[PDB]
Amino acid sequence: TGIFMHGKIPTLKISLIQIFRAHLWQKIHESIVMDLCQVFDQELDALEIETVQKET
Amino acid sequence: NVSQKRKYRQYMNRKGGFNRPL
Amino acid sequence: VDETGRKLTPKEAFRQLSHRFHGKGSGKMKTERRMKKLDEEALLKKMLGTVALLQEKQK
Amino acid sequence: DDTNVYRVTIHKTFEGNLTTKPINGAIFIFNPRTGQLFLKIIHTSVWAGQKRLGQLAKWKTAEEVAALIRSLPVEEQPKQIIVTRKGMLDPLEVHLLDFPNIVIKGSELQLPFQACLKVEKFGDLILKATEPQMVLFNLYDDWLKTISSYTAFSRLILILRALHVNNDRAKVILKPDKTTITEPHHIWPTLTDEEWIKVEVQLKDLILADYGKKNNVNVASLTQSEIRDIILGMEI
Amino acid sequence: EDPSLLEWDADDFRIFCGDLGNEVNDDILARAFSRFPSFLKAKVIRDKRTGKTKGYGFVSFKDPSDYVRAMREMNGKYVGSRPIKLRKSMWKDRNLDVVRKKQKEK
RNA sequence: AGCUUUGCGCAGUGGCAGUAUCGUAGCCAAUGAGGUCUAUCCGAGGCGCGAUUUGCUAAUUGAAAACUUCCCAAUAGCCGUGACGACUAGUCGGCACUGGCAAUUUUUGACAGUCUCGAGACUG
RNA sequence: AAGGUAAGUAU
Repeated sequence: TGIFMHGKIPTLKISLIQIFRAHLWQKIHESIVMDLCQVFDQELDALEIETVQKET
Repeated sequence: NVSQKRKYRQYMNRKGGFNRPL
Repeated sequence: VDETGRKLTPKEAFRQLSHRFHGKGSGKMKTERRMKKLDEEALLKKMLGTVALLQEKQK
Repeated sequence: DDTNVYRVTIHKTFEGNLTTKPINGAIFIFNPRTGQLFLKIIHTSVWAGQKRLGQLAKWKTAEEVAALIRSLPVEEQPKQIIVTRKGMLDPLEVHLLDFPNIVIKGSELQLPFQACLKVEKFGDLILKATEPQMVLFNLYDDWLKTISSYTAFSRLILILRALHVNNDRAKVILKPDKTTITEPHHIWPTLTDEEWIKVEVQLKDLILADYGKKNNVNVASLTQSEIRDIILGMEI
Repeated sequence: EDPSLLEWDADDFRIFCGDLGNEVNDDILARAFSRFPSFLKAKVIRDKRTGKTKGYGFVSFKDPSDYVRAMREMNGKYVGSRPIKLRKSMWKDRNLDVVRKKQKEK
């Protein structure tokens, strides 16, 4: 994940890894990028969008 | 006003390429 | 938008997200349970006391 | 109706102690939207045990209330359990926790369940509800006779509300043709469409006479919109 | 779609073994688990290419008494790393599925 | 022959089944278990220990609630125009399309609804 | 100085 912690705190560490279990950071990043792509594609007329893609 | 289905990348358990497919 | 086009709940949306992410969905039993739940919801939306009243009409 | 399940017939004696023995376990449940009614008939002793407080009876009624929903299908189970008994609603809501899909909403409008006690046919059914097994309570034939199912309850409630205010006057107010139209498929008789409303007008006038005599507003001053709410018990 | 399962249908007392390590489960492990003299079955579901078992296997015995004995004999104790779990095999064939679908009316 | 008393096991219903109950390979018995009753005494075990069958199925959480193939690249007529041959500048038969094919006689729909005893009537 | 090694899985 992308949470920076200063000093090992076992309670906070375990709570964070419970909250962010199963690649939750990658999942939310993919969700936001897909939502942005869909929004851009929907309004592609006024934006003169020829291609709206994502890199590998 | 309609929304076509939304596709997604299968990064997990994908041995085809190191980088996620686009 | 799902296959039927109905507005999915956020839990279902995240389920679809994760199924696409891992490259595989739920198991056979889970799919049977899901389709049974969908059929039950469809039947409920389309709507037994008439039969009971007709039976009670006879002494 | 929570009081119906806990209702106990009381004897009368000049010197002997009154025998407030339980009558039956039926809660006089009704469901106008479902086109029928529920008769959770239980034994009188089972309904109210020896030295059983009202709270104890309410706790036992909550278990039976959830049992009726448990037996019924989830779709057939009431989506909203509108019970005017706010005090008994919370144990029912606590009982409703066993069914998260179903919901419980407070009922500002109060159904006049005293009509069943007032009506001899349902009053005999109250004695006939002494069997511990659940019974089937068919909907009123007046509701079936009425074209509009939405107004079918209103026609039934208008007669029922007048019966609660005055049972003897309600029978006189109710048309004998509508009264003597009982069918084997219904506990209560049918209604002659518009003719019943004319008979129900006298039943409405009976409430209006009560409103005219008791309340400062005259009988005619009692608005039909307020009377309909009073018939459904919308006021607290 | 499983002709081998039909050949394995001879032994009625079939048990489902679960929580199997990919390398832990093996034919030798099944043989060590074959306490009863009746013929066993070491078949376990595995990947088509890599052969990595999913952790589910089925052991078939012709002796229901041996089935009952092994139900509590080898519950939680297994030679390899991953401890073994035993479940009553609810396996069904397509004919049973069709019969259940037909009888689901009542 | 009918009927009745009673118990066991089995069959059915009902009932209780965390002051509810068995198990004991332990331990003290109707010659007597064990009393604070009744100690010329009642008469049943006393009180430890070990604990509260099997099968059906739903529902919830989770990405996944475990029953013996994925994915990839693709797939399994007409009007005119230019040559060719035939019949008297015209016509016919076959070849490909360098343009078109939603404006009354054919292909981009004058169609739909309701009612009566295969037939008819009304409306938009 | 430190009191801040995730484990797991075969290479």
